[PDB]
Amino acid sequence: EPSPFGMIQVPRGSIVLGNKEADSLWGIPAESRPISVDAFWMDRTEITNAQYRQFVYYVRDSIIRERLADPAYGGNEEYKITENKFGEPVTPHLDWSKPIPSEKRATEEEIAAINSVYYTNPVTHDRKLNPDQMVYRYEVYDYRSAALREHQLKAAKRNLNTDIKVDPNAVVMISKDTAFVDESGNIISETITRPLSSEYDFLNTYIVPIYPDETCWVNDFPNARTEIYTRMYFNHPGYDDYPVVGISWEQAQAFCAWRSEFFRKGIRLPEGQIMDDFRLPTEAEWEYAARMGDSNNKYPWSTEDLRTGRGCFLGNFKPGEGDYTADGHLIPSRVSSFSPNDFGLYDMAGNVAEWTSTAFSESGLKQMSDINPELEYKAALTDPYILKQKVVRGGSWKDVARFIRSATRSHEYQNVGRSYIGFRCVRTSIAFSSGKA
Amino acid sequence: EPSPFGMIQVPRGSIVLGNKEADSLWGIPAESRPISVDAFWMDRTEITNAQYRQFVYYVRDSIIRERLADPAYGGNEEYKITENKFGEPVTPHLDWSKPIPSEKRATEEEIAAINSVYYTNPVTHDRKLNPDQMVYRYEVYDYRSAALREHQLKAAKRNLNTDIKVDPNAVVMISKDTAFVDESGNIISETITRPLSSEYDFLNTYIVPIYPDETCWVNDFPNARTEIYTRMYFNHPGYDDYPVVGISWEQAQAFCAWRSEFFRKGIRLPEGQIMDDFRLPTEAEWEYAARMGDSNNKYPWSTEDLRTGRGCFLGNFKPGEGDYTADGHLIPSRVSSFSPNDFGLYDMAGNVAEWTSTAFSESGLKQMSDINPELEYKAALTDPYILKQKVVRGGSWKDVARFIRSATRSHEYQNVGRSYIGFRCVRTSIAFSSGKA
Amino acid sequence: LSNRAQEFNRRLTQKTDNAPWRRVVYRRVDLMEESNAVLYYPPRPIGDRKNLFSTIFGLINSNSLDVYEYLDGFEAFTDQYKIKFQEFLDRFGIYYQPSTNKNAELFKVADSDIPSAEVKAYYVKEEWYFTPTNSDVDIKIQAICPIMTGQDEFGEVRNQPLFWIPYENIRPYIARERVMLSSLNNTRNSTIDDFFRLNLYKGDIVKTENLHNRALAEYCPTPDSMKMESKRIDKELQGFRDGLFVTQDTTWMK
Amino acid sequence: LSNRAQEFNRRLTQKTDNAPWRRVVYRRVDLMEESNAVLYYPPRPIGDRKNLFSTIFGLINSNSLDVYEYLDGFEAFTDQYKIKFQEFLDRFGIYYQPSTNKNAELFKVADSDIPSAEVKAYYVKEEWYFTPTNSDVDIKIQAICPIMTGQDEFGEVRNQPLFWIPYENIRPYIARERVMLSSLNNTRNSTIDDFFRLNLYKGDIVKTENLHNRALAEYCPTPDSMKMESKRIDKELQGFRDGLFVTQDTTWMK
Ligand SMILES: *C1O[C@H](CO)[C@@H](O[C@@H]2O[C@@H](C)[C@H](O)[C@@H](O)[C@H]2O)[C@H](O)[C@@H]1O[C@H]1O[C@H](C(=O)O)[C@@H](O[C@@H]2O[C@H](CO)[C@@H](O[C@H]3O[C@@H](C)[C@@H](O[C@@H]4O[C@H](CO)[C@H](O)[C@H](O[C@@H]5O[C@H](CO)[C@H](O)[C@H](O)[C@H]5NC(C)=O)[C@H]4NC(C)=O)[C@@H](O)[C@@H]3O)[C@H](O)[C@H]2O)[C@H](O)[C@H]1O
Ligand SMILES: *C1O[C@H](CO)[C@@H](O[C@@H]2O[C@@H](C)[C@H](O)[C@@H](O)[C@H]2O)[C@H](O)[C@@H]1O[C@H]1O[C@H](C(=O)O)[C@@H](O[C@@H]2O[C@H](CO)[C@@H](O[C@H]3O[C@@H](C)[C@@H](O[C@@H]4O[C@H](CO)[C@H](O)[C@H](O[C@@H]5O[C@H](CO)[C@H](O)[C@H](O)[C@H]5NC(C)=O)[C@H]4NC(C)=O)[C@@H](O)[C@@H]3O)[C@H](O)[C@H]2O)[C@H](O)[C@H]1O
Ligand SMILES: *[C@H]1O[C@H](CO)[C@@H](O[C@@H]2O[C@@H](C)[C@H](O)[C@@H](O)[C@H]2O)[C@H](O)[C@@H]1O[C@H]1O[C@H](C(=O)O)[C@@H](O[C@@H]2O[C@H](CO)[C@@H](O[C@H]3O[C@@H](C)[C@@H](O[C@@H]4O[C@H](CO)[C@H](O)[C@H](O[C@@H]5O[C@H](CO)[C@H](O)[C@H](O)[C@H]5NC(C)=O)[C@H]4NC(C)=O)[C@@H](O)[C@@H]3O)[C@H](O)[C@H]2O)[C@H](O)[C@H]1O
Ligand SMILES: *[C@H]1O[C@H](CO)[C@@H](O[C@@H]2O[C@@H](C)[C@H](O)[C@@H](O)[C@H]2O)[C@H](O)[C@@H]1O[C@H]1O[C@H](C(=O)O)[C@@H](O[C@@H]2O[C@H](CO)[C@@H](O[C@H]3O[C@@H](C)[C@@H](O[C@@H]4O[C@H](CO)[C@H](O)[C@H](O[C@@H]5O[C@H](CO)[C@H](O)[C@H](O)[C@H]5NC(C)=O)[C@H]4NC(C)=O)[C@@H](O)[C@@H]3O)[C@H](O)[C@H]2O)[C@H](O)[C@H]1O
Ligand SMILES: *[C@H]1O[C@H](CO)[C@@H](O)[C@H](O)[C@@H]1O
Ligand SMILES: *[C@H]1O[C@H](CO)[C@@H](O)[C@H](O)[C@@H]1O
Ligand SMILES: [Ca+2]
Ligand SMILES: [Ca+2]
Repeated sequence: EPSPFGMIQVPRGSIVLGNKEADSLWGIPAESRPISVDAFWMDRTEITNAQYRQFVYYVRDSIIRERLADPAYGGNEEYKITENKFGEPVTPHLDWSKPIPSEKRATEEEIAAINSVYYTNPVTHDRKLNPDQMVYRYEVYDYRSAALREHQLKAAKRNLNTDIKVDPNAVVMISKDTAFVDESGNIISETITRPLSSEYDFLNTYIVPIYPDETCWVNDFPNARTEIYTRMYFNHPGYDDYPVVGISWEQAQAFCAWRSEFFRKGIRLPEGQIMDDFRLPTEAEWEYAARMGDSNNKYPWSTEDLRTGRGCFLGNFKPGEGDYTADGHLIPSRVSSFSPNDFGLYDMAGNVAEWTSTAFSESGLKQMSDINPELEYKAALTDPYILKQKVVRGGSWKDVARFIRSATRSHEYQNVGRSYIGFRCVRTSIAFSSGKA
Repeated sequence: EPSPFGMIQVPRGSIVLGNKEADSLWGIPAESRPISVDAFWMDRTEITNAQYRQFVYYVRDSIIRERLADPAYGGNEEYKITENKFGEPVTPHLDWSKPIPSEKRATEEEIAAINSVYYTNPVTHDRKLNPDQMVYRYEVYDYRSAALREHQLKAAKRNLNTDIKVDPNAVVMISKDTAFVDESGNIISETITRPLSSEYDFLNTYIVPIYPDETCWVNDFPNARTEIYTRMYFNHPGYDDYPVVGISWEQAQAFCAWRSEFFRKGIRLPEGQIMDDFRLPTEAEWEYAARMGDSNNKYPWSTEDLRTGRGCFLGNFKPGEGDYTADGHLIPSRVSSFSPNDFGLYDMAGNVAEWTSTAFSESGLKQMSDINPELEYKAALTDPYILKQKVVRGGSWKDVARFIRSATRSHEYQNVGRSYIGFRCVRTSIAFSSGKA
Repeated sequence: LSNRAQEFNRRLTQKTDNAPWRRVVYRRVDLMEESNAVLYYPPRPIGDRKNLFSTIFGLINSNSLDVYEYLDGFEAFTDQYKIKFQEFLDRFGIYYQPSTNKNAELFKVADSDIPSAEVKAYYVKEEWYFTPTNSDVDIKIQAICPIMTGQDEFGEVRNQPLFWIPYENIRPYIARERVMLSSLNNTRNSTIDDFFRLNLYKGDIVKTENLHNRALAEYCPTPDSMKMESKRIDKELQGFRDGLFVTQDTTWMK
Repeated sequence: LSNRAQEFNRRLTQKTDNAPWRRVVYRRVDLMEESNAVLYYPPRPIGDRKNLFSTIFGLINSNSLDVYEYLDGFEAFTDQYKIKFQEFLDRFGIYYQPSTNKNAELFKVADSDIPSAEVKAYYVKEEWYFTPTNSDVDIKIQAICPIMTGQDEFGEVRNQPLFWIPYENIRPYIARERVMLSSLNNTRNSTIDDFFRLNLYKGDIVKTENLHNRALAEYCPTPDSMKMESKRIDKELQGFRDGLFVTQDTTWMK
């Protein structure tokens, strides 16, 4: 079995998915409805700085590979040209079996190509990766919207009710967002509302910068000093087993897509065929994996209190008023620091709040289905900023015990990336469990 | 004795065929009337993805056989031409003793003919079977309507009451639906209302696409993610012992006809002569085979409760509100998973609701006969969509315990195929049981 | 309308001409009961929320329906014995004001002119008939009355039977309208044809086709006499059905 | 407005046409209760602090909304049955003084001319419907009334129902306004569309779509009869939901 490393197979089950009683002081309705979910693989630890650093190393590698591949910036022309071994004129997108670029010794053109994406500080003389030139380009296929009845290719197949004759000139409007790159280098993302004509109307290409917003440590924390945080939270070698923060939702999707690509490239297996890839966890999936699929589990630990028998704290949230370090940690602590739930998920409620796929609508629970429910809203460009609000769940280090309870929805804008928003890459498990419970 | 594999010989008997007491909350009359049925062979397991995959493999085989048989697409001209061995000028419909087409190595024309019915994704580069070119063509004979008094060939034989003289110019209207194929490839199904002139007026030819509607997993489940279901429910090699879903009623009839054809071709037996073929089970036949032919059996298990002594659940229905997996399975589970009834029928009430031949009329029970009753309505083209409503029975995974009770009629359109509608192929048994009960 | 539809309908008819039982019984059923109360809808069409009286009135107004009249004691269904719409309107002095459509209709429906709201009971003629082939007791409906249950000073029913609707003629115009049936479900899943065919008009028997051609009124004038006679007829038909039972002593207990 | 927004909205609609439950129930909900009291805002726009009546009035005034009228016992939603703003204004003698804008609107909002302050209850039509796919009991809102709860000499409600607002038509003009919900939070985080969709209009049932087309007033005139009938309907729907429970005896105690 594949059984990806760092994953945990959470089985299928059901959860009440909410809280019945409502905090009158908070003044919320506290709406809930039961929901059942299937089995899937969830990574035990929030994606740390090490994994996202591997992702940015990969994207930097191919970025400079492409730059050196340009004839104007080195012209190595490795690629793969016609008559590849057994006369194969394959498309030369990029070559990755070429010798690794060598630091120190190189030609002037190769050094220039490598430094084209690096950034040196005029006043500090520190060289790092360019935030606006660390861009990841990927493609996703809208499988769910491609199989819809009204979105079928043949017009006569769009309505199975034979009472009304199908008009061949059906006016149906499709959506597609495919950020394309221009000659000036200013990556422009556009939406297209052309009428449904072919299968290409169901593939979305996304090119997005993926370097984390370190400045998040400063923008949302005024009148506080975080120089020791925004400077090298990512860059510190010792900050490897700590969850990454500042990731935008778009960058979260990009990284999950990259993880899917890496899984597909490695471990060649024709038997997998259409085997499922990685994605962000859904709201219902996340909550079910959190509360153990038990109604009585307010938090992702067996007991109902946030203190153990000896008074120790579980999860590095904010215990008391202005008491961020009462549990023992101030900033997002290292992963697997506290005692995990027996489901196998570390820091399930705590550390950094989690990105989740389903778009927040304040209807939410009472508007999705009952089997693997989720809301999909790939809002594009000229939409109100309110609709671009992906929901988040988990409770972070800054949030009080009220927000550490798993059954608490919270707003989040997909564009922004804050210093308290981690994320997980989750995959769907095709498991033939015999049941027999 | 033939005794087909995977079949169970349910004997003759009688059933109350309904429920006397009515749920006042549901507000239904709950009408019932006793009905007796004969013995027949019913397949213990719902027809799985493996069997329908065998059917689609067969239809794909002869499809490409015909395409390669065309002179323009390979011109192999195997067929069977005049002077067959002992000078037999038989009709060359198709040759099936020819060497199997070989993958990888072939001529260009053969590869083109094979790929003429395959479909490759422009954006995904995945090759599968074309849903609109996996068409099965068969013929059925309306034996019941051919033997009717008013439908007899001779006019003088249409009325045995000699008081009124028979008019030779009798104006009787017949019905016949024979989808014919055109040069453009757009298969057109038509109905003909020509006056009764010959025996051909009683044979119905049907050409229908048979590839299951995988998109059913998406169309009837909005605001839920089923990418892991519609993508490879059929295509996954591990999903072999799971019942097939999304089958339209027309495709159900086509597959049962194909099973009859396979049974006729194999096991050469001139003694069979007019031995009965496969069909869909009737409403009364299905219910009698479900409730064991016992009035007190509300469900197809001996006890009246849905839980065993240890609390285990029988049948993968929806036990609780939003609790699809309380029994242990979320989607249609594998066949024979639960304890079968002693009649020998697996998942009798549960898993996927069953296609049945009798057309729903909301009169139903109080409008059919008492011996092997069933309603036949082969509605054709220009009819209201309401009349094209084949009844279904069994209760599916999504339906609550109320619909898992066998004595519950439910609507279903013959054209549509949902993710919760399986079916069975049932045959009539000519059994000379001595009785002596 | 379609050829297959006509074939199915013909195969659906109950061919009762040679059966050793043809008990024709007349039943008055009260709409006050929840079962029969599907006939208390607003007279106006307003889409599809109509009772029986409204649609029969609409059909007879357009001359697309053939119907017969009453006889005050007898029920003769003859071609020459045809109800005249002039006699229908002069029953309560309804004006004519002929319409310009002519072919479509001759009299315009004057909104609430039809007494749909004040009809409170239905007369039905049901023929319980044996079958010479499958030996199942069944019922065949052929005639009904929307009895004009008026309200005079003393509250008497003061019934004036408008006319006699043959079920075979109205069946095509009832098999399409599929109004809601039971209040606790409020679902549009059963047609009114299903309501009649399924024998849900639970009421009380007024009189059978006796040799004396009498009625329950000839008995004791007290209403309890009507109730006891209706229950007597009901249990006598139930006993007729029970007389074919050959499945006694199935307890198997010692 | 955007194509993706329209696609999401279409995917968000509750397609209820074939469901074996369509119980339509009419509920009167009192704004005096803290739950429903989101409808006691000043009539003037003053930015976004508006109640329902104010925004419906503003939308119908500009002729950007299509709405229907009352029927005093029945509820027929027909295209020809359209409420006329002349009938709206003559209900209380509101002057015309037509504006020069014309296309923008024909009648100027006369500040406190709308009776936003004196409306104290809401009528709602909610259709509890089963689902043929996921078997979850749900609700679909289609119609409401801002009943004119006037104050006469004896304090009677003296209701004059102004008109019938279809929810589908007002939904686009409600999904944007996101007024505050609960006083103990005073946060602008939920739209009024979320208020209706989440079933927070806790009130009492006035009458269902019964076969007799009756109301709770036909019962005992005492208000306790209304309370007991409303609670009876509520527990009957609760029992309908409970009838699908198959999870009994989960205590596992000895
Ligand atoms: C987001 O969208 C951006 C704007 O579109 C795009 O940016 C653009 O590209 C950047 C790289 C660059 O910076 C700028 O150019 C920028 O503007 C981004 O890349 C990104 O694109 C993504 O979505 C696009 C979209 O859908 O909008 C995708 O574009 C699609 O590309 C396909 C492949 O090129 C197109 O497919 C075929 O479509 C037909 C019409 C072809 O036209 C000819 O038609 C004749 C008549 O039939 C010929 O007979 C022949 O027909 C086709 O033949 C091929 C053979 O393989 C087909 O398989 C079919 O047999 C047949 N097609 C039909 C009609 O059935 C065609 N002759 C040719 C030239 O081959 C032709 O146009 C394409 O082959 C698709 O239409 C198009 O939407 C983009 O791929 C994706 O990355
Ligand atoms: C659904 O219906 C579609 C439309 O009909 C049809 O599509 C068409 O075919 C597609 C393949 C193609 O895409 C297009 O052409 C398309 O339009 C579908 O295939 C499908 O058809 C199915 O139902 C059809 C239907 O009934 O509508 C069937 O058609 C029937 O075919 C039979 C065989 O061809 C016909 O039988 C015979 O009928 C008689 C009239 C023959 O005409 C001549 O009559 C003369 C005078 O008697 C001659 O003496 C001689 O008489 C007959 O001789 C033969 C000898 O074998 C008979 O056995 C009898 O002795 C005698 N018949 C009589 C009158 O008693 C005949 N000479 C000839 C030419 O042999 C002749 O027309 C047929 O032999 C039948 O009439 C016809 O309805 C279809 O088979 C089925 O698949
Ligand atoms: C690095 O990343 C940067 C961020 O994204 C990016 O920067 C962007 O572009 C800059 C120009 C710009 O300055 C930036 O601002 C930014 O926009 C960089 O450009 C760079 O990314 C780019 O290059 C990558 C790279 O090449 O490393 C691209 O990723 C690769 O894409 C390939 C295709 O797009 C993937 O290959 C898959 O699809 C095909 C091509 C397979 O490859 C071979 O195909 C042959 C036929 O053409 C063979 O038949 C064989 O295909 C087999 O076919 C069978 C069926 O017959 C199977 O179905 C499979 O398809 C396949 N089987 C297998 C397992 O091999 C293949 N074999 C050969 C001969 O190699 C296949 O290998 C892959 O499925 C590739 O995996 C992927 O790494 C990146 O897209 C691009 O942006
Ligand atoms: C594959 O399936 C696709 C989906 O249906 C189909 O695609 C369609 O057509 C495409 C052109 C189009 O592109 C598509 O869109 C779609 O419309 C494909 O075309 C393809 O199906 C087609 O070919 C099949 C095939 O040939 O494999 C056809 O199925 C076969 O049909 C035959 C007849 O229609 C069946 O044969 C039976 O009937 C006769 C012919 C028997 O065969 C021989 O007959 C001889 C005389 O002519 C001999 O006498 C002997 O007959 C014996 O006679 C005695 C009495 O004397 C007995 O009664 C029996 O009839 C028989 N005895 C026995 C047991 O042999 C037979 N012997 C010889 C010499 O072979 C007989 O074998 C069969 O009863 C055949 O079984 C069946 O597989 C398919 O109809 C067609 O659509
Ligand atoms: C919670 O709050 C309610 C009012 O919202 C009060 O009854 C009390 O404060 C309760 O604890
Ligand atoms: C079933 O429902 C009836 C009314 O339909 C009531 O008498 C009671 O609720 C019963 O259990
Ligand atoms: Ca902490
Ligand atoms: Ca189940």
